[PDB]
This record gives sequence, C-alpha cells and structure tokens, in this order.
Amino acid sequence: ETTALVCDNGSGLVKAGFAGDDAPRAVFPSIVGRPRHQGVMVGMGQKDSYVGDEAQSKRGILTLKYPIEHGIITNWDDMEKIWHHTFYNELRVAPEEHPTLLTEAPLNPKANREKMTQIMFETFNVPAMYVAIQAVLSLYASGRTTGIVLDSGDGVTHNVPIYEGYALPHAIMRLDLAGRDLTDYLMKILTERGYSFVTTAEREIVRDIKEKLCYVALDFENEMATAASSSSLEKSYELPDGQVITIGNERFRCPETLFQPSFIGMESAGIHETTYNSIMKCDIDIRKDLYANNVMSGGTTMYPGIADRMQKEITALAPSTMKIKIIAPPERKYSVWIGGSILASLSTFQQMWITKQEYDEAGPSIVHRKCF
Amino acid sequence: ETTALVCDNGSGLVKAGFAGDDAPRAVFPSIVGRPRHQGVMVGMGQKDSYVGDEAQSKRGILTLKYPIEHGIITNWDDMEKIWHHTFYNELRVAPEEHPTLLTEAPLNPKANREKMTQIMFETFNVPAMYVAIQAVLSLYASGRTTGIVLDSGDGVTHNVPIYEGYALPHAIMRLDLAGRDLTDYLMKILTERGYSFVTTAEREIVRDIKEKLCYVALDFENEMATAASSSSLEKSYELPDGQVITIGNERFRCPETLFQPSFIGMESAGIHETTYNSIMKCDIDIRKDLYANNVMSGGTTMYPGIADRMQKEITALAPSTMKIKIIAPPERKYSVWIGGSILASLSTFQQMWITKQEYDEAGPSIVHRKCF
Amino acid sequence: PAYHSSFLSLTDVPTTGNIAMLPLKTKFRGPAYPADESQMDIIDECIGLFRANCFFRNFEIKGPADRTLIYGTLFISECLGRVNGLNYRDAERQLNSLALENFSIPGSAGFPLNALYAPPLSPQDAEIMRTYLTQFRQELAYRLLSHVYATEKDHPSKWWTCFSKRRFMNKAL
Ligand SMILES: Nc1ncnc2c1ncn2[C@@H]1O[C@H](COP(=O)(O)OP(=O)(O)O)[C@@H](O)[C@H]1O
Ligand SMILES: Nc1ncnc2c1ncn2[C@@H]1O[C@H](COP(=O)(O)OP(=O)(O)O)[C@@H](O)[C@H]1O
Ligand SMILES: [Mg+2]
Ligand SMILES: [Mg+2]
Repeated sequence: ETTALVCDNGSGLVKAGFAGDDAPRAVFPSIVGRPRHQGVMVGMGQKDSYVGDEAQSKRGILTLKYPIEHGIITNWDDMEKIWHHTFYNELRVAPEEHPTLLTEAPLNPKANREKMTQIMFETFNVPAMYVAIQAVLSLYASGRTTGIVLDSGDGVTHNVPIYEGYALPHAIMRLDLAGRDLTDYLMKILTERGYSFVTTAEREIVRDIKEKLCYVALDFENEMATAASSSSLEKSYELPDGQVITIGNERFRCPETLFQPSFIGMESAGIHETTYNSIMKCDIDIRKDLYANNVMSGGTTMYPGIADRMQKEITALAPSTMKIKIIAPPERKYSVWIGGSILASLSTFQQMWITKQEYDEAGPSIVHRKCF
Repeated sequence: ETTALVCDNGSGLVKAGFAGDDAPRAVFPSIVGRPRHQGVMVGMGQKDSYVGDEAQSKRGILTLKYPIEHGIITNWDDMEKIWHHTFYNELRVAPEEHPTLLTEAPLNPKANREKMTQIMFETFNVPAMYVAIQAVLSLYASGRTTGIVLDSGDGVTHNVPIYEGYALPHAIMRLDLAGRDLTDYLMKILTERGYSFVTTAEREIVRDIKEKLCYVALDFENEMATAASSSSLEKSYELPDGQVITIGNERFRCPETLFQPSFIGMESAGIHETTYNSIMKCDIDIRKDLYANNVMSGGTTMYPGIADRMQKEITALAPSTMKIKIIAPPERKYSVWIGGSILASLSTFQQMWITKQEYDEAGPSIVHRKCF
Repeated sequence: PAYHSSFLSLTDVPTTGNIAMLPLKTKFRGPAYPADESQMDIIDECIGLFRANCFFRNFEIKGPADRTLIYGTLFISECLGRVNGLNYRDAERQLNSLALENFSIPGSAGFPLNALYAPPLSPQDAEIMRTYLTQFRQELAYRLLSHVYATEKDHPSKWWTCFSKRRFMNKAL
C-alpha cells in the first residue's frame, strides 16, 4: 500500500492527511451551512449547501449547523457530505484505494461506531480503517507509554489512565463540558456588559474572541480582588462590522468554568478534581507515573495559563510527599493526529485493520470485537 | 572443584548460586504474575508473563500468585517457568553443565519430590541433583553436629532434632503456620485500624510493612497494657501512594500468632511449646544436649526480639536445672543456602548424587531410593 | 553434517556483508528478487531439512548460503518454541508480531553469532540487510505455518512441535 489516510474526526474541527508527516494537510471547521434568504440575484450556480472554510467565509447569509453534539454524530447526512468534502476537495485523493484512520471519543454509543464504519464501507468503498480512542493517540504524540491523559476537545472532555502498555477501562471517566460549552457561557456572560450575540455568526465571533483573548485564572479570588480596581486586565477587540468592544473579568471568568462546572449549572467535579478522582480510582501502585505524567491534549487545553493552574490544583489535592509534573507540548492542537499518524506508520499495526474482505461476511458488528 | 548449582526454592524467595560461594548471588521472590487488563496499547513487546523482580516491579497491573502453597508445589507449570528463569536469566549457566542441590520440607508429600526430580531430569537435562532437608543444611551452616533446628520459612515451620550425626525421624514436628499466614493476619488486623488491603499488590505492600515495622515482644500482657499509653510503640510508615500508615499494637500482635496460634483459629501449640514437645519426644539422654543447642533458622525468625522470647518461654517450660541456649546467627536468613553450599563442596558428596544414567535406568523412584 | 544449501554454488549472486542475496518467493514486501514458482527455494528446503539438521551437533560452513540456512534454522527453532499450544489465526498473529520485532543483526552487540557473521560495510548495506532479514523471516514463518497445519486447524501437530526444545547448535537468536 502506497499511503494510509488518517482522519481525526474532531467535534469542532477536522484534521486530515497522510501518514508519516505531522503537518495537517487539511484543517477546517466541521460546519455545514444552509442559506436563509431569498437570493433575488440569480446566477453563477447558487449552491444549496456550504461546508468548511467556504461556509466559514460565507456565514454572513448562512445558518451554521454543527453535525456533532458532544462527540456524538447526529446529522449523518451532513457528516457524510463533510467526509465527501474532506476526501475530494481538500486532500484531492481517491478514497477507494487508501486505508483510513478514524478517531472516536471513549464511552461513545456503539451505534455511532457501527454506523460510522458501515457508512465508510458502503458509501466510500474503502479497503479498511481503525477506530482508536484519541487518548492513545495523545500518548503517542507525547512519545511516552505511561501516564494519565487529559483530553479536552470541543465537545467532550475525557481522561484515560494508561500504565505501561495496558489501559484501565474501569478508571476511564469523561465529562460533557468542553470548548463549545465554554463558548456558550462566554456568549451568555458578554450580555452583562450589553453586547448582543445570538446568531450563529455571532457565535463564531464569540468563539474567535475566546480564541485570541481568554486565559485561565491562577487564583480566582485573587484576580477578582485585582479586577475590583479594573485598570490593567481590561482588553479590547474589533468586531468584523467595525465597532470595537472591551472585555474585563469576562476574559478569564469563562475558562474558569472548567474548574467550577457549577457556573453552567452542572453538578460535576472540575477537570482537576476529576483527574484526581480518576487517578485515585487506579491501583495503589501505578499512581507514580499517573502523578508524574499528565499529558494534556486538545485545543481547549491551550489557554494561556491552564497548565500551571492544573498543576497547582493537583498538588494541593494530592499528598505533598511526591512530585506532580504536567506535560503540555507546544504542538498541543494536533497531538491526536500526530499519534494517529505514528500509529499508522508503525509496522506492527499493518495487520490490525478491519479489511473489507472480513467485513464481507462479519458485518458492521465486527468493529467492537476487533477494535476492543 | 566441581562447582554445583545450589537452588533453594523457598516458598517466598528463590535463593540460588554456585557451590562454595560465601553468599547466594541470586535472590528474588517466587512470583509469577500475568497482566489482568485489556492492554489496548500496542508495541514495546509486552510479554505474557513476568517472573521475579520484573513481576514485583510491574505488580501494579499484574495478578501475582505464588506457585507453592505451604511448601507443597501446586502450580507445576509456573514452577517450571521459575526454574527456567533461575537457570537462564539470573545465573546464566546451562543446566546440563552443573549439578543442582534442592531442598524440601520434612513430611512433604512424596509425589512433590518425585515430580521435582522428574522435571529437573527430563526437562533441564541436569547431570545430577540431590534433595536435602532444610534443617540438616541449617545444622551445616551453624557449624555444629547436635541440637534441634527450628526452621520457619514463608511456607511452613518444622523442627528436626539431630543428635551427633543421627537424626530422629519420629520427633519431627511440622506446623503449617508461617510467614504467609502472619502476613494474612496482618492484613486482617489492619482493617480494624481502618486501612484496607485487598489485592495481591496490597499483599506485597503489607509484607513490606511487616518486613521492617514488626517485632516480637518479650512479654505480651504487659506490652499490650502499656500500649494504652501510646507513646513509644507506634511509628508511621510511608505507603507507596504517599499517605502515611500508623500502626500501634499491630506491630507486635501479628508476630504473636507464632506463640499463640489460636489467633488465626488453629488448635496447635506455638513454636515455643512444639520445640519442647519435640525435645521430649527424643531419648532421655540426648535432651540435655538438645537444650543447649537451639539453631534458629528461616526468614520468619528475623523479627527483632524473637530469640529472647523463645529462650524465656523454653526456660519456663523446661526443668530449671540445666541452661537453655538459643543460637541466632546474624546471617540466619540464608542459613539453608549456606549449609547447602557447604555440603555441596565435600569430597564424600559426589558419591551421593543421582547420576543421569542412574535415573534413566531406575525411573523417578531413585530419589526415594537414595535422597531419603 | 554434510547437508548444506543447494545455492552455495550460485554465481554472481548479490550479497550484503557476508550474507547472500538469494532469490525468494513471497507475497510480502522486500528487496528479494522473486524466484521461479516451480522450483525448490531456500525457505522450502530449509524447512524440509530442519527436522534433520536440528539433531546434528557439528556443522561446517562453506559460504554465505550456509549462513542464510543457519539463520533460517534458528528462526524455525524460535517459532517452534513459540507456536506451541496455540490456534491457527493466533499463531499467525503471534509469529508476525515476533518477526516484525526489532531484532539483533550482525555487527551489533546482541547478535550471538557475531563471530561468523561480518558487520555491514555501509549504512545503506545495513538498511538493505535489515529489510532482507525482515522479508526472509516473514516468509519463513508463513511457510512454516502453512506446512505445520497441513492436517488440522485448531491445534499444532505435536510431531512438528516436539522439536521445539531441541536447541540447534546451542546458539540461536
Ligand atoms: N489558543 C487557543 N485559545 C483558546 N481556545 C482554543 C485555542 N486553540 C483551540 N481552542 C479551542 O479548541 C477547540 C478545538 O478543539 P479540537 O482540537 O477541534 O477538539 P476535537 O478535535 O476533539 O474536536 C476550538 O473550539 C477552540 O475554541
Ligand atoms: N527481617 C525480616 N523481618 C520480618 N520478616 C521477614 C524478614 N526477613 C524475611 N521475613 C519473612 O520471611 C519470609 C521469607 O522466608 P524465606 O527465608 O524465603 O523462607 P523459604 O526460603 O523457606 O521460603 C518472607 O515472607 C518475609 O515475610
Ligand atoms: Mg478530538
Ligand atoms: Mg526455608
């Protein structure tokens, strides 16, 4: 086989490309657009739908509809059309003669996996693929073979403790709070200052604001005390229309929701406390590397000042007699892809695909008994 | 001159080395532990079983299980694996190049010894081997000729009284209470303190606790009474996780079971009383010599303060006229191996081997014919 | 003890270090030039002659083809020691996994037969030797699996695995 495609099916973005390298050959938001206007002027082929960067650019007169909600696909038609876009208009390769690599969050419904693999078989006529949890891909990106991995994507945040060469399925825990919920909370709290953001285009604008302005509080009460005399923390940003805004404590109050999920009315421990609980749920001995290897992946885990806050929280919760260090590579966006490409390029993996020949009689149910 | 392997496959450790060495050069726990997790991780050549120090180090995700139960072999395949490890990965000597010297507890089942010699001849193709007794080798290592040898290892506790040369076979008393039972009792009595240890890894942890935080009180009732003013009795222990343990009367209560076997529900006399019973089983003349020659042995007898208590109890039991002397060499941990190495390098011994041709022509009953 | 590879008489055969680049038939990927489909290749003759070579204890080498035969014999001994008591699909999985493992090569410290096998001359020679040995042992394992289950499916034939404990030349991978 010449090459092997790897398609990181992210909840908010899409990562794709060939094996071996690391640079993403195709990155674009996972969005399908539907126009919501008459369009009196007629000509040059007014298409019925827009995807990717084209939809992102033309969002002015479009309704942006995400196809994945909390790591679960719910718009299968839009999803297969996005996959068509990825394999034709972005990678410019024929899917009929290349193995694929798909990424799925842990604890996802089995129906999602079966229908994904059956669609990839039938609609695309692909030789084989694999469905691996993105935690092991993050671990490959880190290069090590041991340590709990905190993954915080756009829809779902999950932790997977993996000791040397073995994983603990009973200790795997996930949370339904992620970047999309953070964006929604930021959009809600911006209204306190009078700003209005309701349409999905305004949601994208708020997402960009969170992208390039927000940061994690090292000490929540201390920074509230500092913001009482709000003179330096205030920043500014320009909207696409042209009018300028100013964001004060809302800059760091919205990513604080990760550590206090009660802000958005969810009863659940923060990311730090969930990581601590997942580690303590593990066996009494394997906790060494689990304290000493906290691999953070995902786009949401790249706020300017999240690593130190997480380290402080875990140090405070855990016993003081042993060290806790946080691993956070600068290439944190694409660690899942890097791990996927490394796994695909491994020689030992060449016989662990789910080939079409075996599917010809096994059926879509083979995915659970082959990938797990 | 005629170097021979000396393998003392004790119930808790496998002490091995060449004949004539001052101390054994191969000591490691007798544990074979398979992984108990799915292990979705691929690569790194994850083995299917780990033996010895590797198993102890990886015990975080391993199902450790001893292949021997109270001196009797119950996991013959696991014991063959352990023997292969000892011969190749630890001593690095071909089995068919040097003879071996084994030990087994008195009154053991005959099939155990028969299968032991059968395996070591059929499988490893060793030239010759001998099956001695732990008490005899302890007498060798003590540099004496008479006296009753109290041997208490991980598996079983046994006394073999030996006069000048001659050993009385009708006065051998064997008691199954041993270090593993003491460890189990320690696990049970740590629950009442609050700390819970369940799995095999926690069993190794509590064995490590007893390794260095336990002793035998010279007096029991007074020690328990003065434990009420808990000042100089308890002292903390650092658990592998990081939280600290604090054991009080548990320090000396779990080794007390040796002298009071009723704690674990056994209608048997303690070691202090069974020694006197074994002495009284002998003839009326050799008892005076046996009183003044008490050879302590085994790894269980390394409790700081056991010799004094044993001497006091035996003095109380025995008539007050003659003196009771107890022998506690500082190196009595490896006394059986020292005696085996001493015996192996003796000129008269080469006629006492079981040559390969003799076994081939005689079947597996030659060990009963010759060894004992 | 006079049994030797029939391809030691080959002329103009390419070589790396002191190991011949003998032709091989396989469905795998590697540098070996495909051989005729109606002949008696190196792997087939090595498998056929292993059951008699593993009993000798004195071998005199005549050329690089003998080195290839010795390497094949060592791999066959290893596989027979590993394939014991398994299924068919599990057997192919385990043997492919062990064959693809990053093993020791002549010129390295871990090679037991470093005395007889010369180190590669150049890094390119080292890499071509790497791929040659990988392809060779992959195809050898495939052929051995094909031969040993010639009668049943769910269990290895005990006649062919009774040689597992036989330790050919007392030196092997
Ligand atoms: N530097 C950054 N600052 C703030 N947020 C970021 C940054 N980089 C990425 N994000 C957020 O991370 C999200 C992308 O996560 P992604 O890697 O797509 O997860 P998944 O692949 O699981 O969908 C985006 O919604 C974005 O808001
Ligand atoms: N210093 C010590 N203090 C307390 N217990 C010990 C000490 N050394 C060894 N032991 C106990 O002795 C046991 C080992 O006995 P061992 O000498 O291996 O007997 P055998 O060789 O017959 O198995 C271990 O289970 C351990 O709990
Ligand atoms: Mg993701
Ligand atoms: Mg012993």
